Amino acid sequence: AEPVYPDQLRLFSLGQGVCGDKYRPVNREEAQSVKSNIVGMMGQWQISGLANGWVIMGPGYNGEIKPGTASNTWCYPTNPVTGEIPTLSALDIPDGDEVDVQWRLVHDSANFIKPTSYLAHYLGYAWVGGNHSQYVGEDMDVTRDGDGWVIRGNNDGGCDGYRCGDKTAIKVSNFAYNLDPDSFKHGDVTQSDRQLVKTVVGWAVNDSDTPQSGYDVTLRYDTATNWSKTNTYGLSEANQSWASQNGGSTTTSLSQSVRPTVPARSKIPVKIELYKADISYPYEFKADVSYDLTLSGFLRWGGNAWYTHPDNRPNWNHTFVIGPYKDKASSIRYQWDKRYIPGEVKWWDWNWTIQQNGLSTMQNNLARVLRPVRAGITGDFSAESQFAGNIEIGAPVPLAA
Amino acid sequence: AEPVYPDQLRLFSLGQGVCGDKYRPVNREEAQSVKSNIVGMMGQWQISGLANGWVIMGPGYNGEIKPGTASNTWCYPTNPVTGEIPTLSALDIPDGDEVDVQWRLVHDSANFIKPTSYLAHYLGYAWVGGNHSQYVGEDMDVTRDGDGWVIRGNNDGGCDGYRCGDKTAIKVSNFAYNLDPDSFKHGDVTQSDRQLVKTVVGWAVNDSDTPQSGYDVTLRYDTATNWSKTNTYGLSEANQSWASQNGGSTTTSLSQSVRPTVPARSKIPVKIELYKADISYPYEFKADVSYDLTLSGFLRWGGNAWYTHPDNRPNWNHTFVIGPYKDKASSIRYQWDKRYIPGEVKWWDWNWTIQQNGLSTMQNNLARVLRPVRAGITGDFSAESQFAGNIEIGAPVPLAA
Amino acid sequence: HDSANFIKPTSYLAHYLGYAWVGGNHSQYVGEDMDVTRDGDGWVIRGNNDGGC
Amino acid sequence: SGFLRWGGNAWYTHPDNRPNWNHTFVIGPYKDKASSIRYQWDKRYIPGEVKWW
Repeated sequence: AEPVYPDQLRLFSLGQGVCGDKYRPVNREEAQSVKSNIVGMMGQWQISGLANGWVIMGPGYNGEIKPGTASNTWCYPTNPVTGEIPTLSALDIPDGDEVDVQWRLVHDSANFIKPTSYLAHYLGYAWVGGNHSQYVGEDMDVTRDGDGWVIRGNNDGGCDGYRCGDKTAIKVSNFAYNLDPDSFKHGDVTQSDRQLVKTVVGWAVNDSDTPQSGYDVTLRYDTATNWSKTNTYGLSEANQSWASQNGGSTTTSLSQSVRPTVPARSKIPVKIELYKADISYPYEFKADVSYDLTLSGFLRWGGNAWYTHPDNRPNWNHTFVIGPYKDKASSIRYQWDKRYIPGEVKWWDWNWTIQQNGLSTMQNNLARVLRPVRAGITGDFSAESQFAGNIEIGAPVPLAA
Repeated sequence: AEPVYPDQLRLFSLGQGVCGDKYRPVNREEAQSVKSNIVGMMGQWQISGLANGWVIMGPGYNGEIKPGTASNTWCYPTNPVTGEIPTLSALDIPDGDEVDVQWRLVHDSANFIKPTSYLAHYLGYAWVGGNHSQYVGEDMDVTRDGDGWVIRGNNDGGCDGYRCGDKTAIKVSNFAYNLDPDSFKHGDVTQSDRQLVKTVVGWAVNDSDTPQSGYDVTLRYDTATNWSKTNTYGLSEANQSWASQNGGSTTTSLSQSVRPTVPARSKIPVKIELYKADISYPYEFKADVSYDLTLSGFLRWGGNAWYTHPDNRPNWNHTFVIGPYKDKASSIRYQWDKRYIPGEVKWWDWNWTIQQNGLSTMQNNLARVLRPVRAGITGDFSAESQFAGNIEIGAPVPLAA
Repeated sequence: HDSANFIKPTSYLAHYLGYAWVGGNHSQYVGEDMDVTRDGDGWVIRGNNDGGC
Repeated sequence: SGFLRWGGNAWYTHPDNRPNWNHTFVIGPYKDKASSIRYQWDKRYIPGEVKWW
């Protein structure tokens, strides 16, 4: 048939048939996804009209579904629903230095840290918000590590509840750029040093009345490192012996050559040079910002969507990747595919979060979280001992044939 | 919102609202950068109107910021400011030999050593200036090391203060050239010696009535060095044994070949020669000069911008790179990005230097330091055992098909 | 866990060295306020870090 | 492990400001200067080799 979206199912006490206005009765096929999952909607001894001659039994009957009829029919509105996070409008970030850009994203209060922290609560974390008031995720404070940013409200003054302080945190990890091909300014290029590696100088002549083809000359330079690792076995601590090894190696190589075409009856001077040293460019370009999200412990007991929520009480850490990826558990949009169908979630019960916070609640907030970040990156580039060189074909000297 | 530039913040005793003419009240967002940093502008028990229902508490309250109102409102002029070092006008250096050029840069008194040494003082160094008078950085004297230049005023005659002599120094390190593509004269090329490596002589003929393609002949020469390094383990000082190795190697290679196209019905003589030995060119070209700056100890106690200025008293060495690079701490322009926003400076408190010397003071002097050096480099080039060779296609002999 | 001939000593070292420390339920410098926990490999001792202060 | 109160010094070129420290001591025969205690103790009193740690 066609998968059902759990929170659209409804139970009616209409005896048998259809319900509401468009709510068709649930079939034996759907029962596969209904199994287990739906039990949260009924009591131990609560049985219910699956339909088509079937009744769902509750926990007291070990969750079995048997033939027969009841008066509590489960029905489903037979209408398509928004099974995805709504249109990610857009985010306009002003141009600036890469880290300056990071700051503006990080500090965009209600449009950034707000809904993020709201999820933390919805998700199942405990101390979400600073020492100021009773609002979820409000008054978070921000600091920075050279390799990331940390959101964590002030830990001073007033403090109550179970465990004083021990606040949860939102950390900004790595990030990347959807370097939009429509724009990219490469700036001036230089080197910052010198070191001669090797050169070659020579020439070729055409002692004929016809133009010739290539006078190929190549200058090449290779580097390599090796990695050996051998284990051997003699007398168990003998004659028969073992030796085994894991490698291996890596190399780099740089060539460069001329393919000059001397004109009839002439001499051509040729030079190739190879150096090594530092290089630098400046950017600048516009791109969509990809954003990594890290959440720290600890969990709110009794309000966790994580499957293992039957027990324990605290430090559950996890990261997400905010962008167009399918890196399993890190993809929030991917996770919606587990709301319906499989028990193979490999993460958390999103249906639980729906019945706790409301579908539209999170539905909206998730868009606030996931929408694209459009920005212009200013700044530059530098690198250590890279390679550099040049090739030239000098002017012809009218003397040969 | 939009980062604030610390030294533009002002406190007014106007109760509540706005200040001056355009000074808007500071928001809760800005408070993140205000935190810690701003404390230097107030006393232990000094509290102040953050605004929007918030008050900043001083050191006596452990630096917390709480809800409420005061009469000391912090405001900000809501106008964009020159958050960078001003236009680097230009510097006209006359053409001369590379080292001759270095001399002119080094000895350009008021336009070079002056503002540099002024920074040394502003920066936080102690004995800045020679034994002559009471002026900062005046009467510095210059000497030279084959690999760099040293600025250091005479150490004789009059001398007082804490520690006699022990002057600070300004050293000129490496430098590089923005070889502007608009000009580059390659001069005459020669070798300074000979040594035959290997040659090959031969020929090819066309015994048909049609022109042929390539008669490829290649002469190749390779060199290589190896690097082995193995550690092994027997009886802990046994049967089971370990061996591990780090590599690796490097090679150089030089080819060269002919791709001659013999005309129908003929004979072509071919020769390829390979030699090794010294080579030389002369330049000459114009370029922008990149300049490395090294400062020696020792620090002026009580007047240091370096974060660790709460204690100790002397030898703090550090280098800068004067040019378009992002090599972290060595980039003065990059450093301005830490004046505002992060506590993650990884260097010195530039805001401290502003409140001590004046913004416009340093603002101007930094340009005097960082402006481009335009110059023409005269001189030449030499190198040891490089490779050299030649290729020739001799005149055709009318005899084949 | 004995701590009387171990921590009440050690904690004085900490304080004497000049480390920031208070005990959840005590105004004393001595490590009276604390208990023993573990990370399997070794052990950790901490003064509650509960209650207001 | 933790933060320095204000004054104090276990192995640092102090005075300092208000940061952490996080280092160890070896209570044993292992003669290793940076964590010896007894060595450190026996040395300062002789030349002032080290700072106020």
